[PDB]
Parts: sequence; structure tokens; C-alpha cells
Amino acid sequence: MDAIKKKMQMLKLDKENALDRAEQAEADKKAAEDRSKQLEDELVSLQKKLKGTEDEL
Amino acid sequence: SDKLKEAETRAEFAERSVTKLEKSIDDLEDELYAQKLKYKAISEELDHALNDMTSI
Repeated sequence: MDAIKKKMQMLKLDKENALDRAEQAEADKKAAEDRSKQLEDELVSLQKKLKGTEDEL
Repeated sequence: SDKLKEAETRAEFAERSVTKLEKSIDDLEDELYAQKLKYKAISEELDHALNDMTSI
């Protein structure tokens, strides 16, 4: 029925909307692991700098 | 003359019956046709919903 058409439409579209908010969140999560990766890289380089510091000292 | 009058009376009775039955048939005919029009509409629309199942 036309009502059935609309029903499936709102339900399926809200389903895709929820999935899509899931994946946009997942994109933010990916950029978060990215930020964590650069921060850990900087931390490791800083540790190397500190050890070289003590050796030079 | 009396027999002619009796036969004419019976013939007129039968003819009025004819006309009344024709009118009743007319009304029934219109109602049945409208019924089938809306039947085919609702059947096509159920099929359309099934097409929706195909799109999903």
C-alpha cells in the first residue's frame, strides 16, 4: 500500500542513517588512532633525544 | 375480446418485469465493475510493494 511504501522508506533510511553515523564515528576513530600514532612517534623520538642527552652529559 | 384483454394484461405484466430486471442488472453491473477496478488497483499495489522487496 502507499502507507507500506512510506513505512519501509522511513525505516530503511533511518537504518542507513544509523549505519552512516556509525561509520562517520569510525572515521573520527581512525583520525584518533592517527593522532595517537603521531603522539607516540613524538614520544619515542623524545625518549631517544633524552637518552642521547644523558650520554652527551 | 375478453381473451385479448387477458393476454394483453399478462403481456404488460411480463414487459414491466423485463424493464425492472434490466434496471436491477444495470445497478449490479456498475457496482461489479467498480469493485473490479478497485480490486485491480489494490492487487497492483501489493505487487508494487513486492517490487519494493526486490529493490531492498
